[PDB]
Amino acid sequence: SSLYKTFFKRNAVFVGTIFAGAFVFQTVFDTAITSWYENHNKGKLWKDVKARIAA
Amino acid sequence: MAFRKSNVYLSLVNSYIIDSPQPSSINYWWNMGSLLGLCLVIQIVTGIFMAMHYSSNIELAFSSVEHIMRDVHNGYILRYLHANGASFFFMVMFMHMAKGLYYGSYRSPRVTLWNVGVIIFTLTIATAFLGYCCVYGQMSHWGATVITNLFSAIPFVGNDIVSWLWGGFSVSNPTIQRFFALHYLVPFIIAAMVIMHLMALHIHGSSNPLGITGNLDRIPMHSYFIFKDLVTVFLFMLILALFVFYSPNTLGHPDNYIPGNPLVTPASIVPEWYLLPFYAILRSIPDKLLGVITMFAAILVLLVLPFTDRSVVRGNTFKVLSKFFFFIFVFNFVLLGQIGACHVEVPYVLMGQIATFIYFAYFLIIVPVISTIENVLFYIGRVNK
Amino acid sequence: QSFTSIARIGDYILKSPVLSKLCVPVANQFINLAGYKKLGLKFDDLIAEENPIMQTALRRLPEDESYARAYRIIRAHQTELTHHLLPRNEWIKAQEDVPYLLPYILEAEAAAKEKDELDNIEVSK
Amino acid sequence: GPPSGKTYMGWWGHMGGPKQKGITSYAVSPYAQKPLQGIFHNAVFNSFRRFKSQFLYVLIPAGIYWYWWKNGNEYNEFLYSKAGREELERVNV
Amino acid sequence: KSTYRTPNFDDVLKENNDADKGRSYAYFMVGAMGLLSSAGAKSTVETFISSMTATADVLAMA
Amino acid sequence: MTAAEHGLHAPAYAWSHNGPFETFDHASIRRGYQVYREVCAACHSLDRVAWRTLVGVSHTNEEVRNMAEEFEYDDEPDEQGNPKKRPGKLSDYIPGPYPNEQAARAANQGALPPDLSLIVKARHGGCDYIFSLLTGYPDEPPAGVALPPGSNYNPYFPGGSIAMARVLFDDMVEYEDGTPATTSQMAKDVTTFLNWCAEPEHDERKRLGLKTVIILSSLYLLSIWVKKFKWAGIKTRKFVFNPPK
Ligand code: HEC
Ligand code: HEC
Ligand code: HEC
Ligand SMILES: COc1c(O)c(C)c(C/C=C(\C)CC/C=C(\C)CC/C=C(/C)CC/C=C(\C)CC/C=C(\C)CCC=C(C)C)c(O)c1OC
Ligand SMILES: C/C=C(C)/C=C/C=C/[C@H](OC)[C@@H](C)[C@@H](OC)[C@@H](C)CCc1oc2c(O)c(OC)cc(OC)c2c(=O)c1C
Repeated sequence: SSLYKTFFKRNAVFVGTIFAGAFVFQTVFDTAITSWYENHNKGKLWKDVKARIAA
Repeated sequence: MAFRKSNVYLSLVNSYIIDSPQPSSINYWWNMGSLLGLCLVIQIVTGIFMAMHYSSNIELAFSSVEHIMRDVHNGYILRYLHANGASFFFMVMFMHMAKGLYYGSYRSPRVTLWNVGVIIFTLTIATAFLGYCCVYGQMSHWGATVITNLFSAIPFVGNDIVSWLWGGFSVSNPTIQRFFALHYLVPFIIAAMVIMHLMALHIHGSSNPLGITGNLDRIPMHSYFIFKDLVTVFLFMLILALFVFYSPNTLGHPDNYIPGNPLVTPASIVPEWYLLPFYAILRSIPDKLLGVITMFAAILVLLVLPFTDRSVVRGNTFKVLSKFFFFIFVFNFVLLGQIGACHVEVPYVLMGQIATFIYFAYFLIIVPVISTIENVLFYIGRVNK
Repeated sequence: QSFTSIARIGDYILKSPVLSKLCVPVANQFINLAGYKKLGLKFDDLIAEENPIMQTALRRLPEDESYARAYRIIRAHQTELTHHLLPRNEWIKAQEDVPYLLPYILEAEAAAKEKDELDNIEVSK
Repeated sequence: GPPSGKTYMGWWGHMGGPKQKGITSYAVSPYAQKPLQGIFHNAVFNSFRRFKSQFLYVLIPAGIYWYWWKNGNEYNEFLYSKAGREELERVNV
Repeated sequence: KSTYRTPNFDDVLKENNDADKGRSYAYFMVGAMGLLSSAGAKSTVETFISSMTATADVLAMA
Repeated sequence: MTAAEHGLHAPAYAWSHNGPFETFDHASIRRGYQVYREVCAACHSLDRVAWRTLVGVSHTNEEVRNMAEEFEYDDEPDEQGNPKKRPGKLSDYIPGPYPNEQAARAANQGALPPDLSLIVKARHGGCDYIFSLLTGYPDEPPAGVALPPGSNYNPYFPGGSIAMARVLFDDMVEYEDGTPATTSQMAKDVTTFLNWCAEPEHDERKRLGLKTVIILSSLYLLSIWVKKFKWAGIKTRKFVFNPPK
């Protein structure tokens, strides 16, 4: 896979880059999961129930 | 020489985890030990963080645990990890022990290794019981009552030992507070015993599936087994995660979600699953004293195996009769557990009594008889005179 | 269980035509099911060696047999770790599955038993 | 340091095995090997072998115990139904 | 047999047309394992650390 | 043991919260609270549930504040030391109908209505059991059953003789959202509400599980690959023996 040799060129990924990528992942991954989860449960959430309420 | 070898602290790490010569052929069954160390760590870490929010007073114990469940951030995760982790700790310990049984790991020169392991097992059973009582649900109260009463079977001083363990007339505040203090202490004694266990392991090294010497072909712990251990560590965490997040109460008892009541013992009382085979053994003897003696003997009989295994070869890999009876033993043990979960009723009582016999007969009769026969069979099948 | 004892019982069976015809076939079938021959081992390679008798015995084994045992043991570990068996043509044949270490073991047990007897001899006047 | 007791395992260079001679080993760098994907077509039918020899040692004792369990259970069910209250009084006490 | 006659490894060896093929795959795997672990460790540490912050029942607005 | 003594096995209803990816249905929780307030609360406490936990779950911050204020709680003594009451706040716990155990038994023929905070987790069967119990009172007990005075028959309760009479009847509650208040509908709602009381972390717990399981699965698959790579030299290693002259 030449896609690897463009970014890291035959060398292993260094801890600094690993740590940095981890912070990014944490945020991205969380939003992706929360989104899917809330969508999959559309109609049941409190957000949805509050929309059909007015007091 | 390399610093990892010259430094006083690092050399310990090097000799036990990096350069330690391992037999090239050990299989995944040899990954259970690291899984046990990991379990010990999970129990200690989660217990200390929960201790920070726990009250041992009998009037507050149950609510303090509900407080951990409801008000402590991520509290339910800590409690569910601790509870489910205790169960996983037993599943892995049984596998670690069963592995020993099958491969003749209890044999010379690893007898000391095996004996220390039996002590750890007893300590682990005691530690989990102490923790279970800390919740102070219905099962906690009656479990504490029944188990402290085991000592009343001791002639003359038995009732005195019990009142001393209780700190009073019955399982009360003094009892739960001392059980929490003791629950916190024992895990550290287990840790010291694990070190003694690893010390005995280090002088002779691990055994292997062939049952023969590993001296002709060793490979370093570092890299090979460190990464091979990693594979089972993740699989272990994945499964533990499925229970903690998706089915946190499946391995417990609903009665422990009811505060303990000194005047009522639920008809639904059942011991924790990992204690069922032992409970069944005790229940099978219609005598108080003998019931408790036989149950304790079911644990101590593990110490007899190095002497009753008469074979001239270590392990069951190349032994047809021994493999068969080993599995009779395993499934008989599962039966004992299924009997423990049943009512003291007709078919069950007799089945439990027979399974109990089979349990003891395995160590005292089957193994010595069968291993002797296999010895002779191996001989006459090749000697032509 | 000592090899002297296994030999006593085994030889008694091997001599009596009653037992000899009844047991050996059972024993032969047991040995094939064991499977050690498919890994390239001889039964004697399987004997637990961590005791003084076996160390005395292995010490007394002639060089050529010693290097041979070493190769068989190493080859067995490598095959075991690959979760395979050796190609059938490499299996140990029954003619080869000889008790090569047995005589050295028996000799050492006898020497050991005599020492134990002599160290404890009583005397009568 | 203090004298150490003799064991059955040494360390690199003095493991305690017998003297080796005549055995020659060969190996190839994992780097030079075909990246993990070849464990199929060649390593698939070969697999499942270390359980075709063992399943009987596991299955038979399992079968015996499962049957024994099923039987006692079904008998208990009968004893506590209407049809079996007669037999119950007999086998009970 | 002659020790100079190296046994057959053809079944294991890759037809080297792409020299750094196994290396790129190994390093990607090793790198990804290192990434997901670090994120996992971070999350585990935060879970435990946050259990010590003010509990839901003590944030009373007097 | 006899079927009567064991109790009838509760069947498996299709709860919307069953399933690894499913959250509670919050409208049902909202309704369940009403059923609890208008029917159950007369005999059942709910001691472990604090008003504040309702906010953002089934009610608004404003709605909960109004509900809490309808109850008086003991306050700190005045400047002179005499006791004084106070309306409820969000930090308070939902009050129970009885002041002590003895007063609760007196109002129920000597029986004690358990607290319902954990009832869903404190019984085998969970939601299926609670629901079935509430909708399982037959108009008349099966022939031959000698039911003690003051007791009621319910096949799902162990022993069949339960001290709580049927309390759910069609349209005894007027749902604020217009839903037809049938008995099975009300049972379905309180039960959902009681599951939340016992497992308030439910929705969030499953969301975290999803992330945890995905990461761990990947790490597992990945470690297998890394292990095989690190072991390739050993696994394919080959030996040759040339016996020494
Ligand atoms: C007082 C008139 C009651 C009302 C109103 C409701 N309940 Fe009740 N409940 C009551 C008593 C006296 C008892 C004791 C039963 C016994 O025999 O000991 C109960 C018990 C329950 C239980 C527990 C049953 C068990 O498995 O032990 C549950 C699950 C229960 N009650 C639920 C419940 C609900 C949800 C109600 C409103 C819909 C309700 N109860 C009303 C007395 C009374
Ligand atoms: C204080 C440190 C501490 C240590 C060290 C500790 N625990 Fe606990 N443990 C607790 C507390 C606090 C509780 C009560 C909270 C709970 O119920 O989980 C508890 C409860 C338990 C319970 C009851 C689980 C349940 O159902 O709620 C078990 C079983 C248990 N521990 C097992 C163990 C084992 C096994 C070990 C050691 C290998 C261990 N504990 C080490 C503090 C500790
Ligand atoms: C009653 C038996 C027994 C118990 C319980 C026991 N061990 Fe062991 N352990 C053994 C034996 C015997 C071996 C040697 C196995 C071999 O090499 O064949 C062993 C080996 C090990 C190993 C090496 C790897 C392996 O799995 O073989 C480790 C690490 C280890 N044990 C850790 C532990 C820890 C940690 C605990 C408990 C908290 C524990 N053991 C409890 C019997 C026991
Ligand atoms: C020869 O064969 C071997 C072999 O020898 C070895 C070593 C291993 C590898 C396995 C191990 C070394 C397992 C070892 C495990 C232990 C020694 C467990 C020790 C346990 C502990 C619980 C340590 C104590 C820890 C604490 C007190 C820390 C907890 C407290 C904290 C973080 C404080 C928190 C507070 C605040 C305010 C932040 C093998 O796998 C193996 O076979 C392949
Ligand atoms: C201060 C420290 C003390 C006093 C330590 C004591 C340790 C004792 C033993 O460990 C070494 C003991 C736990 C161990 O016996 C070998 C177990 C197998 C005991 C098994 C056991 O469990 C039960 C249980 O869990 C219950 O729960 C609801 C209820 C029970 O009856 C209904 C039992 C029971 O009848 C038995 C035998």
